[PDB]
Amino acid sequence: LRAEELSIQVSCRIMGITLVSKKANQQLNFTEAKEACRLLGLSLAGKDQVETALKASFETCSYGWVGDGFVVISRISPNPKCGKNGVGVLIWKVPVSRQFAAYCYNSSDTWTNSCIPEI
Ligand SMILES: *[C@@H]1O[C@H](CO)[C@@H](O)[C@H](O)[C@H]1NC(C)=O
Ligand SMILES: *[C@@H]1O[C@H](CO)[C@@H](O)[C@H](O)[C@H]1NC(C)=O
Ligand SMILES: *[C@@H]1O[C@H](CO)[C@@H](O)[C@H](O)[C@H]1NC(C)=O
Repeated sequence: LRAEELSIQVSCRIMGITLVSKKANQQLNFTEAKEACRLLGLSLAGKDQVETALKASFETCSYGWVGDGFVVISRISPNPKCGKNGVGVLIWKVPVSRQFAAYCYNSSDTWTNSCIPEI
């Protein structure tokens, strides 16, 4: 996996969280998801860290790997095409060979929204 084949799909990180995917037609298996975050200087987020981001209204319509070894989606408002209309951080247990996006975590972030200065 090469860094140049990655897409960063959240520029304003919410509680340290971004979503990373691959510019190509295949996405990231579990090993590749960890590598994608590592190449960016980030760790693969845990589900608990995505829940913390959801509390700050982080939302996606992509399943992505977390370090717990399954994929999650972060939902604020129900949509039938995103986590089967659920809200929450929803878990889908898939083979580690299955390709999805990756949730990466940036521990250096100290603001709730990295685009919004806070005291
Ligand atoms: C984070 O900040 C950006 C920049 O204003 C904004 O567009 C985005 O909606 C914010 N996200 C959240 C979850 O507050
Ligand atoms: C994940 O993909 C890589 C190719 O980048 C491959 O070497 C590895 O075996 C794959 N892992 C699984 C569990 O299939
Ligand atoms: C994490 O976010 C900070 C800003 O809070 C940024 O300066 C830094 O580059 C990010 N992490 C990495 C590995 O770049």
